Amino acid sequence: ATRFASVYAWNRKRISNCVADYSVLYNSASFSTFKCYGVSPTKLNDLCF
Amino acid sequence: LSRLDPPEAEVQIDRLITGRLQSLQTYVTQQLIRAAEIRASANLAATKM
Repeated sequence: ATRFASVYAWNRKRISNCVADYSVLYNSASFSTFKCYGVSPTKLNDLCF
Repeated sequence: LSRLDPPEAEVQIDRLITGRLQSLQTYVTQQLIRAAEIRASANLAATKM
């Protein structure tokens, strides 16, 4: 996204009805911080949400 | 098992193991006491016979 919202007006979007390869986003080597709670990002995209 | 890596699955499974083991010990002790009472009654019945 080109423009990001302010923190007090944090933007929310809802995503459903699609297929996502979370490993790609994980294996992007582009993020400073990447922490998952309740789940381990390393190839646990094998579940339905 | 399907949502976490082993390092934290260890903690979670430890909690579950602790709880279930304590439940089993409670159940077994109750059964031992009840069996003692039943044996006393059975001895009385044999004596009456």
